Amino acid sequence: MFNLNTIYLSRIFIEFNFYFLFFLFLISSIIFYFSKIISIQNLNQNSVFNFLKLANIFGILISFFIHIISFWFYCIYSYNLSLNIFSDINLYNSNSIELLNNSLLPNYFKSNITIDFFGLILLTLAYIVGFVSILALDTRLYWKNIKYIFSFTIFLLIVYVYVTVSNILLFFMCYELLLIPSFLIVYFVSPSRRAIQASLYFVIWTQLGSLLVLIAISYIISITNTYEFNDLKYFNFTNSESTIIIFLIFLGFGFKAPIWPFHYWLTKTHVEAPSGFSIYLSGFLVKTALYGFYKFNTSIFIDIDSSIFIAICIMGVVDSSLKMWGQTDLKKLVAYGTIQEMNIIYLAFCWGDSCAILGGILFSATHAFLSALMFFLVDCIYRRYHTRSLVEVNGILHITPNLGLSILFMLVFFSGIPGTIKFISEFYIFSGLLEASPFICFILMLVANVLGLIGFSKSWFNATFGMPKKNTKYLPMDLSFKESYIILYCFFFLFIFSYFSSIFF
Amino acid sequence: SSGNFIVLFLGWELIGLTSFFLINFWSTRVGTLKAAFKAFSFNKLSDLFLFFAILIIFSTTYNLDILSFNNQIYLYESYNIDMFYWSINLIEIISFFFISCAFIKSAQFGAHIWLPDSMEAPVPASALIHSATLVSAGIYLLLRLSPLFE
Amino acid sequence: NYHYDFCGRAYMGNPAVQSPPKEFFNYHYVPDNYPDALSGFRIAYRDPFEVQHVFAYENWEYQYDGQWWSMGSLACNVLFFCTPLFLYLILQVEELNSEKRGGTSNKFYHNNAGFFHFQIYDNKQ
Amino acid sequence: AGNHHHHAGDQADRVADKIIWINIQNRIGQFERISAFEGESLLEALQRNKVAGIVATCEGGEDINTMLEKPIDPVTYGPFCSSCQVVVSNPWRNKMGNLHYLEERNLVRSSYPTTENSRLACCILVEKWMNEMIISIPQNPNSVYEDNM
Amino acid sequence: SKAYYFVKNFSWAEVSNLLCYGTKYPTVLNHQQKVTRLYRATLRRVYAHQVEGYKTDFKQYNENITDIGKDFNKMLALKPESLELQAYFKKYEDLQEELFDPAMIIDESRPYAASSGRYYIFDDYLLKFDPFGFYSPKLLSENRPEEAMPFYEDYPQNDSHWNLWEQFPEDFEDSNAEREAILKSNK
Amino acid sequence: HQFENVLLSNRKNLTPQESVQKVINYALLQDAKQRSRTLRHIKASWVIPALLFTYPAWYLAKGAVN
Amino acid sequence: MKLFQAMWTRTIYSIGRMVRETGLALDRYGCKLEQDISCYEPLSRHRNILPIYDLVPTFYHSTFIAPNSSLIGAVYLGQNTVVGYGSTLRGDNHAIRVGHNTVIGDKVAISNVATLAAGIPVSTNIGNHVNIGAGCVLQSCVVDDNVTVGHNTVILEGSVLERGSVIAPNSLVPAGRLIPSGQLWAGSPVRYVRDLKEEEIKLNLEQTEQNLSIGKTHKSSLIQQEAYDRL
Amino acid sequence: GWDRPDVPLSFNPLYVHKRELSIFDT
Amino acid sequence: RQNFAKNITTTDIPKDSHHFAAKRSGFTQTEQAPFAYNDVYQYPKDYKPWNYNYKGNGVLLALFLGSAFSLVAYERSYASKTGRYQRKVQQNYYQI
Ligand SMILES: CCCCCCCCCCCCCCCCCC(=O)OC[C@H](COP(=O)([O-])OCC(O)COP(=O)([O-])OC[C@@H](COC(=O)CCCCCCCCCCCCCCCCC)OC(=O)CCCCCCCCCCCCCCCCC)OC(=O)CCCCCCCCCCCCCCCCC
Ligand SMILES: CCCCCCCCCCCCCCCCCC(=O)OC[C@H](COP(=O)([O-])OCC(O)COP(=O)([O-])OC[C@@H](COC(=O)CCCCCCCCCCCCCCCCC)OC(=O)CCCCCCCCCCCCCCCCC)OC(=O)CCCCCCCCCCCCCCCCC
Ligand SMILES: CCCCCCCCCCCCCCCCCC(=O)OC[C@H](COP(=O)([O-])OCC(O)COP(=O)([O-])OC[C@@H](COC(=O)CCCCCCCCCCCCCCCCC)OC(=O)CCCCCCCCCCCCCCCCC)OC(=O)CCCCCCCCCCCCCCCCC
Ligand SMILES: CCCCCCCCCCCCCCCCCC(=O)OC[C@H](COP(=O)([O-])OCC[N+](C)(C)C)OC(=O)CCCCCCCCCCCCCCCCC
Ligand SMILES: CCCCCCCCCCCCCCCCCC(=O)OC[C@H](COP(=O)([O-])OCC[N+](C)(C)C)OC(=O)CCCCCCCCCCCCCCCCC
Ligand SMILES: CCCCCCCCCCCCCCCCCC(=O)OC[C@H](COP(=O)([O-])OCC[N+](C)(C)C)OC(=O)CCCCCCCCCCCCCCCCC
Ligand SMILES: Nc1ncnc2c1ncn2[C@@H]1O[C@H](COP(=O)(O)OP(=O)(O)O)[C@@H](O)[C@H]1O
Ligand code: FES
Repeated sequence: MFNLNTIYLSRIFIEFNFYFLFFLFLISSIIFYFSKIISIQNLNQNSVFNFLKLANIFGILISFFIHIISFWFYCIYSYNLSLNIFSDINLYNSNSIELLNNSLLPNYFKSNITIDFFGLILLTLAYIVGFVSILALDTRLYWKNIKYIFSFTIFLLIVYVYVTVSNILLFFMCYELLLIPSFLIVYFVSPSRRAIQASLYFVIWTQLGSLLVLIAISYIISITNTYEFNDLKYFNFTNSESTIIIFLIFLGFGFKAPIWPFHYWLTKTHVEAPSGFSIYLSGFLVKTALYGFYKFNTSIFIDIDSSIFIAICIMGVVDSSLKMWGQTDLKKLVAYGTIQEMNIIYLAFCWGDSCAILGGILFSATHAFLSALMFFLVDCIYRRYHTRSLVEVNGILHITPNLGLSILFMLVFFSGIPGTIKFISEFYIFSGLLEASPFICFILMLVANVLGLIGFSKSWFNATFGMPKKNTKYLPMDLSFKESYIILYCFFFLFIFSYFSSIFF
Repeated sequence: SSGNFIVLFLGWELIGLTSFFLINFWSTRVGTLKAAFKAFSFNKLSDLFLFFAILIIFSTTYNLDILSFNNQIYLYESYNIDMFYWSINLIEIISFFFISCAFIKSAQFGAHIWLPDSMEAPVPASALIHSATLVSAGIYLLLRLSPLFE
Repeated sequence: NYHYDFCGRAYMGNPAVQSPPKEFFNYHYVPDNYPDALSGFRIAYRDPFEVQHVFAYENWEYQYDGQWWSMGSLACNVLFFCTPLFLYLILQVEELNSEKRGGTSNKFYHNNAGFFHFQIYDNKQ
Repeated sequence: AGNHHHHAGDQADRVADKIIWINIQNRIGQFERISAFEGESLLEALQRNKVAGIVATCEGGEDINTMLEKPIDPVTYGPFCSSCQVVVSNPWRNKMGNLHYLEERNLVRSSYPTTENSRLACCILVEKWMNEMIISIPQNPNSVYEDNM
Repeated sequence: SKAYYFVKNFSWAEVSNLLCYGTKYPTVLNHQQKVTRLYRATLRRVYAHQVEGYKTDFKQYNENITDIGKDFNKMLALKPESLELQAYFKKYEDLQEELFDPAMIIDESRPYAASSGRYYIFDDYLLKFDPFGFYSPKLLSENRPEEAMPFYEDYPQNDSHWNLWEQFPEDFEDSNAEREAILKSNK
Repeated sequence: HQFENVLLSNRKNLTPQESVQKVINYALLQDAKQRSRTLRHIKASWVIPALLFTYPAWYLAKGAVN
Repeated sequence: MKLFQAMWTRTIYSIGRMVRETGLALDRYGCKLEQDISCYEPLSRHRNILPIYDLVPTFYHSTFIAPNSSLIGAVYLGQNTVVGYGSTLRGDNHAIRVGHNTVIGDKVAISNVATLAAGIPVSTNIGNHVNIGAGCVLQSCVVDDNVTVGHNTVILEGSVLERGSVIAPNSLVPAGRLIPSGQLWAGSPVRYVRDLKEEEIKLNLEQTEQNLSIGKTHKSSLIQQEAYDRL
Repeated sequence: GWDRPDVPLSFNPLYVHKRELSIFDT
Repeated sequence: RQNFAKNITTTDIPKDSHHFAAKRSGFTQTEQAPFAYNDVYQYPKDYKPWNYNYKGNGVLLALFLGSAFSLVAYERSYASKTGRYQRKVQQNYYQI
C-alpha cells in the first residue's frame, strides 16, 4: 500500500527542514547585524538579545518537531524500499523508480540528499542536546558573547549537511567544520581562567586526529578520483593501502571520540569548560567521529585483524573505570564516565558492518542522553552550591530534595537497570562480545560495571547524603521548573525509547 | 514471580536498590552510608554474576523464557564453552555464576560481611530483609533453576 | 594496615594537627566575567583546606625522573603499565579459539558491498 | 574587602603610614627614594614613579597565570624578556629566596652582565617587609626596533 | 568523649591511649590528670564487664573495684618519675587491653555514636529565609534601602534570562497624550 | 474618556497621601505608554533590516554555493 | 498598523539623515575646492534641546529655559517653569515631568536610574510650585506641590516628598524614603527638625513667586540681547 | 514536666578542618 | 543583572498596603526618615505553594483527544491492512 506520495513527502521534509533552519538563522543574523552599529547587548529590556534568544530557541524546537516528522517518514520510506527490493522475484521485473527534484528550492551544494538511520539518530541527538545546552548557556551569555547564541544553530546546519550528503569530501568538510564554533565557545564563554589553556589543549589534540583523517581522505581521493561514496564498490585497495587507511581513520577519529591515551584534552576541557557547553560536547560532538569512522570503515574493505583496535578500546574502558574512584570532582568523574561509554561505543564498531553497529548506535543515543543528564546535574549543583567538589559539597538531598532525587535516579539509570536503552545497549554489546571473546567480555563487564560503577557511585552518594551544617546563610532553595523538566525529559527518553520500532535495531 | 530472566534481573536490581535505601534510611549520618555502600557493592557484584549467567544462557539458547530454559538445559548439558585457555563445561560455568550471585545475596561465608552491617536499618526493615525478602533470593534462584543445578 | 609513620611509600595525609595554609591555589575567573547569581547571589567564604585539596591534584607533579615506577608499589605499577599488552594477548588467545572452531573472528566483515544500514538508494530522472 | 581592621564609625588610615619606601641607586650613580604599596609589583611602582634605567619590553608579562601569584601556577609562561633587572641588597635578597626556573632562565639569557642578586621587577611582588629596601638599577638592554618608538 | 575509636583509622596504640585517657597524647597530661583519667577508665571498664555483663557477680565487682581503688591511691601517692608508677600504668593499660571489647556499648549521648546525628536541625537563618511572600510578607519594593547605599532590587532566586520583551494588552493605548496636549496648547 | 494631566492638575483639596498616590499612578501609566512606544520603535528597527536585506543575503549565499 | 507606521517613520528618518550627510559632505568638498576655511571652524555643538528619536522635549512657550541649560529626551515642562543656567535634565532613560510654576536652580542635575522595584516609578515627577535650589541632584524622585529643596541637596531613587515639605540645604534624602508634609528635614542623612509655620510657608511661597518673576525678566532681557531663540 | 528548650543546634556539631586533605587519601 | 520592567500593564499586582505603615508624626532628631513604599505581596487565599495549583481542563482534553484520535486512526489502519473499508469483528476472540 506504500505509494509515491510518502516517498516525496519524506524527501521534501528532509530537504526543506534544512532551509527552514537556514532561513531562520539568516533572518536572525541580518536583524542582529543591522539593528545595532556594534553587535553587543544593550543592557535594557528592549535589547535585541531577547528576540535572538527567542528565535534561536524556537527555531531549534520547531525544527526538532519537523525532524521528528521527517524521521518517521524516512523510517516508513526505508522499510518499504527494502520490501520493494526484496519482495519481487520475477526476473523480468526490477524496481527502477526515478524521482524528479522540486523546482522551489535548490539542492545545497548541488548534492542529492541521502539519509540513513544512524545519520538521523545523530541529527536527533544534535537537536535535543543543542536544545539542552542552549537552555543552559543563558546565564553565561552576557553583553559581549551574545553572538554565540547562534552557535547551536550553526552546529545544527553543519550536522544536517553532514548526515544528509553522499559526498566524501562534503562529509569530511562538515566533520572538520565543528572545531571553530566549539573552540570559540570554550574560549569566550567559559568562566574559569583555566579554560584558556583547556581550549588550546582541545584544539591541538582534536586537530592531530583531524590531520590523520585528512591524510586518510587524501589517500582515498588521490587513489580513487571518485567522491560519490558509492564508486568505492568498484575499486579495491591493496592490503598495504587498506591497513594504512584503517589505522589512520581509527586513530584520527579516536582522537575526537576519546580513546586511551588520547583523553587528556577531554578531561581538561570538560573540567574547565562552561557547564552548558560540556553537555553539548560530551553528548554530541564526540559521536560525529563515530559516525564518520563507521561510514569510512564500512565503505572500505579491510583484511586486517581488529585485535589491536579492540585492545585499545578495552584499555580505555579499563583505565577510565579504574580512575573513576579517585575523582572528588563531579564534573571530572562524569568526564571519565563519558570516556568509558565512548570507548565501549567505539569497541562496538570494531567488526566492520556486523550487527554490532545496532548496539553501537543505541549506546550512542543512550550515552548522549545520560551524559546530558549527568552534566546538567553537575551544572545545577555548581550553580546553586558554589562548588563542584565533593569535599566542599555534602548533604545535597536534605536542603534540595529534588536535586538529590535526581542524582539518585541518575545513578540508577547509569547502573543499567532493565527497561532502559542503557541496559539494551549493554545487552547487545555483551551478547556479541561473549561469543567474540568470552574472557575479554567477562573482564570488560567486571571492570566497567563493578569497579568503575562503585567508584562513580561513591562520590555521588557521598555528595547526596550527609549533613549540610556549613554556611547555613548561603544554602540554595531547589531546582527550578526548567531544570526539573529537563531532568524529567532525560528520564522519559531513556525509558520510552526502548519502545522504538525494532526493525532498525 | 518473574516469567523470564529479564524480569528476574529487573527484580534482582530492584531489591538491591531498595535494600540500599532501607539500610541508608538514616541519610543524615555518613556512618550508615558506609554500611549501605558495603551492601551496594556486594549487590552490584551479584548483579554482575547474574547478568553474565543470563548472557551465557542467551548465547547458548536464543531464548530467555524460564520454562523453556528449564526444559531445554538438558539437551545442552553435554556442551562446553571455549574460554581464554580452558574448555569449561557450560552447565558448570552457568551454575558457577548463579551460585556465586546466590551466595552473595544469601550472605554465605565470605560474602556475609555485609549482613551484620546491614542491621543499621530500622527494625521493621531489618526483619523484612532478613526473614524472607533479601536473604532468600539465592534460595529462590536455586529452586527456580533446579533443573540446571541437578 | 596503613599508618602515616610506617607507610613509607604509600603516601597519605599526616594525622598531626597543622596550621592552615597561608598560600594555596584558588578559584580564578576570566576577565570581565559575568557573575553567577543563582538563588540570590549569596557566596560563602571558602575553607582554605578544602580549596587546597580542590586544586592540589591538578598541580601535582613528579619531582625527579623515574619517580613514577617507585611511587606506590612497583609490582602494581608494572602490572598497570602492561595491562594493554595483557589485553591484546588475551584477545589473540581468544581469537585462536575462534579460528579453530569457526565462530566470530576479530575482523572488519564486509557482507554489505558498501551499502549502509537502511540507507535510501534512489535515482533521479 | 578584608585585610583591614576598621569598625563602624572609624576614620580612614593615612596613606603615609602605608607607603613602602624603596631606595634606589640610579644608572648614573645617584640616589632615589620612591613609594610603593603591597599587592603591586615593583615594576608597577617603578614605572609609576618614572625611575630611569628600566626598559620593560614585555611590560610585566602575561595577564593570566602571572609570576606575581604567591603560589606560581606551573602552566605559567614566566617573564617574556629580561629588560627589568634590578640588583637587590643581600638582606632582602635572602628573604626573597631562590629564583623561579623561568626567571633564572631569562636572567642568564640577559645580554648585559648579571649579578647573583639580580631579579626581575615584574617577578617581584611588593611586601611589607621590603620597607627601606635598597636596590641598584643599571641600564637594561634594548631588545627590538619597537623599543626606540 | 567523641567515641570515634573505631573510625578515622586509629592505630592500636592511639586507640589504647584514647581508652585509657581522653587524649591521644597522654604525655601532654600531668601526673594528676594521668592517674585520674586512668582510674576513671579502669572503673568504667570494670563496671561494663562486671556489672552490666553476662551473669555478673556483684561481690566480685566490689572486691575488684576496692583493689583497684587501693592501687590507684598508691599510684597517686607515688612520684611521676618512678619505675613502680610506670609498672602500675603498664599493668592497668594491659588490663584495659584485655577487657577491650569490639562492639562495646557506646552511650547515645556521645558524638560519633549510633543515632548521634540522625536529625539535621534547621538554623534560624533557614527558618527566616522566605524569598517569596507566602509565609513572610514580601514588599513590592524588594528590600528596604539603607542610608549611604543606592536602592537596588534584590537578586532573584531564579535568574533565568529566557524573558520576552515586555508584553502589553491587546489594543493598548500608548499615544503621547502629554506631548499632544502641550503642543495643542502651544499652537 | 478625555486625557487629564494629573501632575499638572489641582490636588490641593486632596490629602497629601492621596495626592502623592495619584501622582505615582499617573506617572506609572505614562511610563508604561512611553515604554510601549519605544518598544514598538525598536521592533520596527528590527523588522526593517530583515525585510530589506534577507533576500539579498539569500541571493548572495545561493550564488556562492550554487 | 502601528508597527508599519513605526517602520515608515524609521525609514523616512534614515533617508533624511542620509540626505543631510551627503549635503554636508558636498558642502565640505566644495569648500576644499574653493579654498574656503568656513567648514573647518570649531564651534560648540551643544544643543539646548536635544531630542532622542521619538523622545522630544515639550514645554509651554511661557516657560523660561536658560540657554546654558540642556533638555534631553522625554522632558515635560509646565506653564511658567524656569530652568536655571547650566542645569541639565538628561531624561534619556525615562521621562522627566515638571509642574506649572516650578523653579529649578542653576547647575541642577536630574537623571533617572535604569530600573527600580515594583510600584516605584523610574521617572522624575515634580509638583506645581516646587522650588529647587542651585547645585541640587535628583534621581527618580517624586516631589509634591509647594516643596522647597535647599541648595546642594541630593535626592535619590524612590524618595517621595509630600506637599509643603522643606529640606535644608546641604542635605541628602536617602533612596526610598518619605518626607511627610509640612515638616523641615536637614542633615546629610535627613533628620526631623520641626513642623513648618504659616509664616515660613508664606515666605517660601513668596520666594518661589519672586524666582518666577526673575525668570520672566531674564527671558525678556535675553530675547532683547538675542541670547534667547524666539521659539 | 519541665518546658524543654528547642532542640539544640549543637546536636549537629560543625566540623572544622585542622589537617590537610591529602590527595593520596582521595 | 535583571533589566526587565517590574510595573507590568497586563494586570494589576495583588498587594496589601496595611501590613506596613509609615510613621508621619512624633519624630525625633536621631530617627531615620520613614519609607515611601510599604506595599506587600498578597497571595490569593486557597493557594497551595506545594503543588501546581492547576485548575484547567485543557491538558486533559488534549491528551484524551489525542488518545481517541490514535484509537480511531489505528482502527482505520487495521481495516486498510486487512483490505476492508471497516473492521470485520469476529464472533469469538481467544487469548493470545
Ligand atoms: C516537582 C517535580 C520535580 C521533577 C524534577 C526531579 C526529577 C527526578 C526526581 C523525581 C522525584 C521527585 C518529584 C516527584 C514529586 C512531585 C511532587 C508534585 O509536584 O506534586 C504535584 C503532582 C501533580 O499533582 P497536583 O499538583 O496535585 O495537580 C496537577 C494537576 O491538577 C493535573 O491536572 P489534570 O488533572 O488536567 O492532568 C493533566 C495531565 C498531566 O499532564 C502531563 O503530565 C503531560 C504529559 C505529556 C506526555 C509526556 C510523556 C508521558 C509518559 C508517561 C508518564 C505520564 C506522566 C505521569 C508522571 C510520570 C510517571 C510517574 O494528567 C493526565 O491526563 C495524565 C495522563 C498522562 C498520559 C499521557 C501519555 C502520553 C503518551 C506516552 C507514551 C505512550 C503510552 C502508551 C500507553 C498504552 C496503555 C498502557 O503530584 C501528582 O499528582 C503526581 C502524579 C504522578 C503520576 C501519576 C498520575 C498520572 C497517571 C497517568 C497514567 C499512567 C498510570 C496508569 C494508567 C493505566 C491505563 C493506561
Ligand atoms: C612469567 C612466568 C609466570 C608463570 C610462573 C609462576 C608465576 C611466577 C611469578 C613471579 C613470582 C615471584 C617473583 C615476585 C617477586 C615480588 C615482585 C617484585 O619483585 O617486585 C619487587 C617487590 C615488590 O615491591 P612493591 O610492590 O613496590 O612493594 C610494596 C610494599 O610491600 C607495600 O605493600 P602494601 O602493604 O601497600 O600492599 C600492597 C601489595 C598487595 O597489593 C594488593 O593487595 C592489590 C593487588 C596486587 C596484585 C596481586 C596479584 C594479583 C594477580 C596478578 C596476575 C597477573 C596476570 C598478568 C601477568 C601474567 C604473567 C604470566 O602489593 C603487592 O602485591 C606487592 C608484592 C609484590 C607483587 C605481588 C603480586 C604480583 C606478583 C606477580 C604475579 C605474576 C603471576 C603470573 C601468573 C598468573 C596466572 C597465569 O619488592 C620487594 O621485594 C619487597 C617485598 C614485597 C613482597 C614479596 C613477597 C614474596 C614474593 C616472592 C619472593 C621470591 C621470588 C623468587 C624469584 C626467583 C626468580 C624467578
Ligand atoms: C524513575 C524516574 C521517575 C521520574 C518521574 C517521577 C515522578 C514525577 C512526578 C511529578 C512530575 C510529573 C507529573 C506532574 C506533571 C505536571 C502536571 C500538571 O498538572 O502541571 C500543571 C502545569 C502548570 O500549569 P499552568 O502554569 O497553568 O500551565 C498551563 C499550560 O501552559 C497549558 O495549560 P492549558 O490549560 O492552557 O492547556 C493547553 C492545551 C489546550 O488544550 C486544548 O485546547 C483542549 C480543549 C480544546 C479541544 C479542541 C476543540 C476544538 C473546537 C472548539 C470546541 C469548543 C471549545 C472547547 C475548549 C473550551 C475550553 C476548555 O494545549 C496543549 O496541551 C497542546 C498539546 C497539543 C499536542 C498534543 C495533543 C494533541 C495530539 C493530536 C490530536 C489529534 C486529534 C485532535 C484534532 C483536533 C482538530 C485539529 O500545566 C500542565 O499540566 C501543562 C502540560 C505539561 C505539564 C508538564 C508535564 C511534565 C511531564 C513529565 C513526565 C516525566 C516522565 C518520566 C518517566 C520515567 C520512567 C522511568
Ligand atoms: C523577501 C521576504 C523576506 C521576509 C523576511 C521576514 C521578516 C521577519 C521579521 C521578524 C520581526 C519579529 C518581530 C515582529 C513584531 C512582534 C510584535 C509582538 O511581539 O507582539 C506579539 C505579536 C502576536 O503575539 P500573540 O499574542 O498574538 O501570539 C500569537 C503569535 N502568532 C501570531 C505568531 C501565532 O507578534 C508576535 O507574537 C510575532 C513574534 C515574532 C517572532 C517569532 C520568533 C520565533 C522565530 C521566527 C522569527 C522570524 C524568522 C522567520 C520565520 C522562521 C523561519 C521560517
Ligand atoms: C600511535 C602513535 C602516536 C600518535 C600519533 C599517530 C601517528 C601514527 C598514525 C598511524 C600511521 C600508520 C601506522 C600503521 C601502518 C600500517 C601499514 C604498514 O606500514 O605496514 C607496512 C606496509 C604493509 O605491507 P604488507 O606486508 O601488509 O603488504 C604489502 C607488502 N609488499 C609491499 C611487500 C607487497 O608496507 C608498506 O607498503 C609500507 C608503508 C609504510 C607507511 C608508513 C608511513 C605512513 C605515512 C602516513 C601517515 C603519517 C601520519 C603522521 C601523523 C603525525 C605524527 C606526529
Ligand atoms: C587473573 C587471571 C589472569 C589470566 C591470564 C591473563 C593473560 C596472561 C597473558 C596471556 C599471554 C598469551 C600469549 C600467547 C598469545 C600470543 C598471541 C599472538 O599471536 O601474538 C603474537 C604477536 C603479534 O601478533 P600479530 O597481531 O602481529 O599476529 C599477526 C595477525 N594474525 C595472528 C591474525 C595473523 O607477537 C608478539 O609480539 C608476542 C610477544 C609475546 C611475548 C611473550 C609472552 C609470554 C606470555 C606467557 C604467559 C604465561 C604462560 C601462560 C599462562 C596461562 C596458562 C593457562
Ligand atoms: N585529613 C585528615 N588526614 C589525616 N588524618 C585525619 C584527617 N582528619 C582526621 N584525621 C584523623 O581524625 C582524627 C581526629 O579526629 P577529629 O575529628 O579531628 O577530632 P580531634 O582532632 O579533636 O581529635 C585523627 O586520628 C586524625 O588522624
Ligand atoms: S617587563 Fe619584561 S621581564 Fe619584566
